[PDB]
Amino acid sequence: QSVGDSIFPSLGQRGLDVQHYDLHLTVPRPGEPHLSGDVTLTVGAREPLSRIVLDLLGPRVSAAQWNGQRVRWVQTAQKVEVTLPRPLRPGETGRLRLIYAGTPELSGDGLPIRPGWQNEAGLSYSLSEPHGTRGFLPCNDHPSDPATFTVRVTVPASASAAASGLFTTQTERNGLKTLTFTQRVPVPTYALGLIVGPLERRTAPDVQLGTQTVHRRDIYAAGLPAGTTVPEGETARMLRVLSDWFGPYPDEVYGVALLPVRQLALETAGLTTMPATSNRERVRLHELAHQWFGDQVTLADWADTWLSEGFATYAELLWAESQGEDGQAMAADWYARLSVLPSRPLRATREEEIFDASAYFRGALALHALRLKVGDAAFGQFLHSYVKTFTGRPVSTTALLTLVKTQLGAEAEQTLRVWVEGRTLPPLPEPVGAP
Ligand SMILES: N[C@@H](Cc1ccc(O)cc1)C(=O)O
Ligand code: NA
Ligand SMILES: [Zn+2]
Repeated sequence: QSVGDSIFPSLGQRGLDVQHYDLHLTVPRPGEPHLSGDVTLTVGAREPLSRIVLDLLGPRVSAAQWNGQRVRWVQTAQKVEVTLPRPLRPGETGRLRLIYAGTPELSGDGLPIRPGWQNEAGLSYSLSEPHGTRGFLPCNDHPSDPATFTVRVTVPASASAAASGLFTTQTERNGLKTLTFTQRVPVPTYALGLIVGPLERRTAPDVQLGTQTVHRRDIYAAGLPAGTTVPEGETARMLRVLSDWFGPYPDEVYGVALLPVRQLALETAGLTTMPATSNRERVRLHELAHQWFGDQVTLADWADTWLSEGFATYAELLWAESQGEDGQAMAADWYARLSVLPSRPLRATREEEIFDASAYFRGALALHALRLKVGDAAFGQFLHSYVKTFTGRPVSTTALLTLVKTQLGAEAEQTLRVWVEGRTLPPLPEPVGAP
């Protein structure tokens, strides 16, 4: 029935393939949680579905339509359940439209944050990893089912808005502004950035990555601390370093939305949600790395968060070396940090664990061990192939190990496996060197 996630066993619907969310969100008073929504989901299926079952937590649906037609629906617990006139079968699509309104609820965990629709200091914004997007959007709230997004945000004329995707039009009537954003590459629900309140959009010159053009804009909310910046030149340099390692940047634009709040940063798509207290070079790199690892390559199961966070963390070492710093010393710093902490196999079994130090640093050292085993050329080739292999296909730890085995051989697979499996922390991975 549900996606069957090992950590959050009730989220999502088995076999559902949401392909596009067309969301019109209306936020009457930014900074206060009440809101209203008009969303049309374009949905397909991997198995015959007699119902469409979406996650929703807080708001109440008041109307539903299927292909422009009246349809049976019920809202029960944390789900909206839509009974179809006939089964939705693979290869077909339909349009499910839902009208809803009310107060998004924050999930209260274990987790670093209470994810969902945040409200503070005149700002409302999504910070919804892992499973908070369902607070303000009826959705298949699981990273195994990424989708494209077109968002129209209606706000009072004194406010502005920013969502993931390129900004096109802003219209205004009766004291209300409506802004349209189009996210054209599919990302998990939690990677939908959406911020309303006092903010300004600021463009920077395009970045050229060979034949690929990446547009540049950052969001600056009002009231940022003195010195809250995106240093000139930095984002282009990080885009070059990381894309040279991972393959083409997956999106049409990149930037950060700087918020005067105190909170973790989140890799929302092409527009990282960046509270000022997290605004550091290494964090900016890390969140950009997640545009590949997490947003493009998405998780089959939340137990495997290390494939996002370990890879994003390892990107910080790749960045550090590109800036002339000693990568092995950084790996040693990761190890020293872990050597006084409990360790675990990389596949998490508890919600407490999915963003813990093992997911970030034990996962990063796993990739360090692999890299030192196969050499830098093979390792960079492997990362390119990894991103291509799990584009349009959610990744798992088993699938990674299979790819390493076939691409890099059984010895490379065993090197990664000792880091993946095993309750005790392995020794620090160190260069072979001459005999
Ligand atoms: N994904 C963030 C951490 C985070 C986790 C959950 C959140 O809701 C927000 C942020 C990172 O890259 O470290
Ligand atoms: Na999908
Ligand atoms: Zn991360």
